[PDB]
Amino acid sequence: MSKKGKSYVKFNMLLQKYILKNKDQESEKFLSSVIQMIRAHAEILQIILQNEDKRTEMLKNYFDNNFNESCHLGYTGLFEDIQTLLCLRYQENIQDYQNRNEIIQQNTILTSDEKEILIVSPAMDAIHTIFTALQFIHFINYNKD
Amino acid sequence: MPKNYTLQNASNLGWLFYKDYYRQEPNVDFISTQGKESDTTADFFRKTNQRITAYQLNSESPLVAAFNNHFGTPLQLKTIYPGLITGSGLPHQTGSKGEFKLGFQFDYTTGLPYIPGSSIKGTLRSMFPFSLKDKGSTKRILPEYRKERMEYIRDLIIEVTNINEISDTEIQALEYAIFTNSTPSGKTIEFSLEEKDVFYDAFVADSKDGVMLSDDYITPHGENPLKDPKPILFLKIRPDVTINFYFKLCTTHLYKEKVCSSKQIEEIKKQNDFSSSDYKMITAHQKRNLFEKILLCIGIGAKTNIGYGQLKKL
Amino acid sequence: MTTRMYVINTLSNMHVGSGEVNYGVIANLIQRDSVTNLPNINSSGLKGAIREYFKENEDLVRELFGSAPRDEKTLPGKVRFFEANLLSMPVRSDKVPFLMAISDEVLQELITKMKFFNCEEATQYISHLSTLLDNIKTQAQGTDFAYVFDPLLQGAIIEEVSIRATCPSHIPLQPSLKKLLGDRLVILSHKYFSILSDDNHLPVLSRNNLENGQSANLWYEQVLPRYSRLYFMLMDGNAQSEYLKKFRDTLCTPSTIIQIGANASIGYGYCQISELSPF
Amino acid sequence: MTTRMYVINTLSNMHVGSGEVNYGVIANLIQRDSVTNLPNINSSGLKGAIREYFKENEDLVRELFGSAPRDEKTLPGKVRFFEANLLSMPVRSDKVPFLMAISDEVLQELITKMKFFNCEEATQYISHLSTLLDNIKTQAQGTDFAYVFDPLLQGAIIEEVSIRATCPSHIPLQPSLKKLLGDRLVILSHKYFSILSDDNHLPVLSRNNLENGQSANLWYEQVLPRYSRLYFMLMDGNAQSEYLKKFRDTLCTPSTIIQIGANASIGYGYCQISELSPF
Amino acid sequence: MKISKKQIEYAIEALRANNIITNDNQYPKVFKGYISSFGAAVIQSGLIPAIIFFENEDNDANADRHKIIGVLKDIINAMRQQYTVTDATILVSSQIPANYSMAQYIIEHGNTDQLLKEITEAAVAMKLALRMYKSE
Amino acid sequence: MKISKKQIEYAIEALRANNIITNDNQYPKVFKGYISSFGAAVIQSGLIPAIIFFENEDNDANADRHKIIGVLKDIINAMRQQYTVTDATILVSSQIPANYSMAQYIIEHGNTDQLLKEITEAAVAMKLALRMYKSE
Repeated sequence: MSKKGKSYVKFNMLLQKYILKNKDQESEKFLSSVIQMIRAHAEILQIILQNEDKRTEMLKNYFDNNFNESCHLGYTGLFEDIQTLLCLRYQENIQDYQNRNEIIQQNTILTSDEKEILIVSPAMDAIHTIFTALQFIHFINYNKD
Repeated sequence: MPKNYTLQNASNLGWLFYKDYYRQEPNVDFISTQGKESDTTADFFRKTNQRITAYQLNSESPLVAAFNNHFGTPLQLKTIYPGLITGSGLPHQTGSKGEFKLGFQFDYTTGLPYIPGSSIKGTLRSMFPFSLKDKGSTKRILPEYRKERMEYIRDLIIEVTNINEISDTEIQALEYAIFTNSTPSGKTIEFSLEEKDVFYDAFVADSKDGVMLSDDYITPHGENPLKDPKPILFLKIRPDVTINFYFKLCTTHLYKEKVCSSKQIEEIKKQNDFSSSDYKMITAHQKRNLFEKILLCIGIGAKTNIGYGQLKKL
Repeated sequence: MTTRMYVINTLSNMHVGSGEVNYGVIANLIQRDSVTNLPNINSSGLKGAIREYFKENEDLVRELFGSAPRDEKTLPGKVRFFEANLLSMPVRSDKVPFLMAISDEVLQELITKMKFFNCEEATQYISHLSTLLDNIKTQAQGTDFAYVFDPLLQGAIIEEVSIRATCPSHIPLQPSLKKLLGDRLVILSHKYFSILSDDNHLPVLSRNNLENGQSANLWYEQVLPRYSRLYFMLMDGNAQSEYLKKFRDTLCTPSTIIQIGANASIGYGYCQISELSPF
Repeated sequence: MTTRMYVINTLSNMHVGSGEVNYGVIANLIQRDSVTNLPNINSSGLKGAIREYFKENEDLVRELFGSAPRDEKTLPGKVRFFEANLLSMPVRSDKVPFLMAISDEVLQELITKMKFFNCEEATQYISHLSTLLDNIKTQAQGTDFAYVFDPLLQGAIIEEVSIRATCPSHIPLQPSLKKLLGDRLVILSHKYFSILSDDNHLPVLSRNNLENGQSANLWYEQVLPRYSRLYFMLMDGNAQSEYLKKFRDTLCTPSTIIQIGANASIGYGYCQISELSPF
Repeated sequence: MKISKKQIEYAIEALRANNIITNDNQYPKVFKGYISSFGAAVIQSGLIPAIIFFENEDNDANADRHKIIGVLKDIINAMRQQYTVTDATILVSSQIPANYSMAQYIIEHGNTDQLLKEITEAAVAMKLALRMYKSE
Repeated sequence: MKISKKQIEYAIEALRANNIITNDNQYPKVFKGYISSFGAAVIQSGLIPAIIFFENEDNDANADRHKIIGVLKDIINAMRQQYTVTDATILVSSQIPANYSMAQYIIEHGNTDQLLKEITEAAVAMKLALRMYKSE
């Protein structure tokens, strides 16, 4: 992650919000089903992120339409927070890496394998960052009773 | 055998009307045009109809007694004479002379004439303001429909129960609780097992002295009065026949224009800010009286506009 | 003790929808067995209906049926519910209003199920049902048959002019088998019973949707005829004794009526559940 | 006294979940074999179910199955379990309620597996199955076939694959093969059995979750038809003979019913384990 | 019951051959109700009554109802033309005569389940085939 | 299976092209039920009857149900465009004509195993792509 922008701040706030504190008055009820949804729907999320004009609306609609059950009314805050973090991370990633990717691909000396090692996809990198943050939250929160 | 239906000596009336009606007999022809208009075919169908219309039902019928045991105390109403028709749209027609052209609603197992619970539920709901679905085609008549039906429901509720004043939202909530068992919207109310309104099948209860099925004619005269008429023969439930309506109704609790569960209303009553003015209760007996008034008003079955299916109190 | 056989007696026209799309006359069909193609109840539907009946007793439901969906503590249910298979179906006749119809294959399936599951009172029932089936097979000698055990039901037309009832005087019907299967019992061949229970012969109810008294929709619904009998197996999975006793007492009480299937508001699937009486 | 073959006879519908995310109509797909794509049970689930049945006898489980997952000391399992491959499946018919369906490729696979593993009674079964397969291939002459062996089952139609069965008179089916493969057995071509056992023709059931009468969820489940026959191989290593005898007696006792797969509370996956009978 | 694509093909050629479908792939709008009512009549009253009712030519109906029975006969003939040798031993594979009355054919051949099943499948095929074209 | 991103892109383009989604990323509510019911209908009935039912115009429905068949045809055409043209391959890459109803194409282009697989995959892609938008 890049500590330059508000993505780092939102990441820290998400960790603070959805990580359980020790018994003492209530937390924000982290949901673990979103972890596997992001992994499974990663390519669809990439398609949504690549849509510049309707990115936020498409992300919100996708999360609402996938998590459309009665239980999910309590996880609207989590959905909104992860949507904001994903959008911020994608914007930072494109700003940092777009021209770098174009110039790396246009280079003729570098081999294809080294090109693919050097080239990073902004949308997929942001999705992986969200996935790793949620996995860390779940790892801290869960205990084998 | 010929009368007094019972369970030991009878022929399934639905079976006779639908499957055994058009049985192929020697010397009887109704495939050809000549056969369909012949007097032999007319005699065959006359004998079949006479077999159909020869059965009576006793008040102490084990079938009706079993129905009473299973579905509770019935609501007994008596048929008046235009007759009574159910299941008129069922296909029963070949083109022959002396045959029943319209369909009839028979129970498969017992064979008795009956009115399905769906028919009763729809007939009762049709007199409630929110029976019509808000759709593109119905939006023209939608305001007048609800406006007319809400007044009727209001007077009927004030008549049957002690509630002096009822609001439009209260009527909507009561209707959606009785028929949909939900809120006006899509929300579900946590109801107990007994807090459900069930509309069972109305059965013919007792034909005192006489058969329960008779034959009737509707003879349309076309748009040309110079052409011949068209005699249509159908089967009807005879007048002076007792119809047993079975319901499973509960008590509806309305607090601040919303439908509440029994335990919900108990908790509401226990609270300090309980306004008795905002609490309304319609019991199962009052619901039965409301349904009885609706049935005595409009009736049930087919061709209700031209009189068929009107009921009187037994 | 562990396994008991319960008989379902329906009091109205019962519809457990299969939910599949039919592009023929009947828009809504009923559930059928995956193997025998006979009408049945899925064990999930039976368990859901019985859990709905007992929902008030939270402790009993939690111990017997399990935890409610999306509860924080997911604990498995102890009692195991098996699917209900068609035992007897009423068939229209000319000598009586309806007859209780069962096929030889249904009897053989019941005998095999009792052998495999080892019901509480299964020994005498298996013995007598095997004797009855052997007598029926001896009398039939490979042909189609419709055997009644009442001499007054000779020559009865079982829903079809082809099917006529003959009374074999040699074959006895034990009173307990009559109680289990039903009064006015007719034993049909597999072909006859399959014809009488297929989609072209099962009862259909016509429904229409009216908007301001004008018909908007129209469809036909397949139903299982009233007074039909279905049997299902209940397995006692080490459940607590007192809750089990309450469950069987409430279930087998004559005043108890349970709704199974669709169209509850219009009085469709109301049934009485009975235990296998000792022979 | 090693690597004997056991046959699984299902008393109800079996669902052993594959755990793969299907985004189509059937969210819950059953477990299928890696190479032949036929429905199967992994040896992990088989071992888990048999351990769950025997969990009361702690010493027998410890000796034969291994050690508890949270035991301080670990003990390897001495008995080797193998995956249960499908042997016979029920298919709908008109003359009979159902037929037992097996393919020539299924028979070839069974013969090859028995030859490789050398089951306890393998020699006679291999010889007779090879004779039957050779006769079937001689009669078929490379064409699609559906062969029944009871002369009364000639012209029986498979409903899903609308093909009527023919009776090859000169091909004999031995009584031990009848006991193994099942009664009313039809042997089809590979394509017919593949079509019968595919996802579109296996029984799919619709289920929902209701919250106060209104549907909260809806999903489609596919199941293995009741009375399906599966076979697995059981190898005993350096296991004690007394515990092995207790295990084999309890497992093959007619009163023993094992639950394999999901949906135990709604009577799914209940089966009986039978040993390979001497020819 | 699953309707095969060959049955729908047979229905299309039978509806063209009698004259339900015009050369511009259109049909009178009342044949939809005709076929639906025939299916309902078969399921409710029985095979013979429905066949007799819709076979009648001296009707007061707007269009030619008997052409649906003709389409039925053509579809059944096409279905029987592809019956396999082992099917012909169990099922009747004889072709229905063109000028023969369908009701009297059924009566003379009984009321066997084969004829009723064929009629139901062909009626469903006719409905599906009409659903593919425009109602005038 | 696993979600195919290219098929999701094809589904997005076809939903936009067949006038399902308005200028704002919004669609009539009943199309969700249409897409969901299409796959179940295909499995429970035949592919041909389901395509006939959904392709049927002049029906009594809350919206234009044939638009989903149009979307399916567009997605199948895009898939066949992207198909690799190599020998010893099974897939036929010829596009479905725009003057052709899908029912007619499947009727005269049988052995439709490839068509069945393509239709199921396109239905799944349609279902997953419709979740990016909002229902009015």
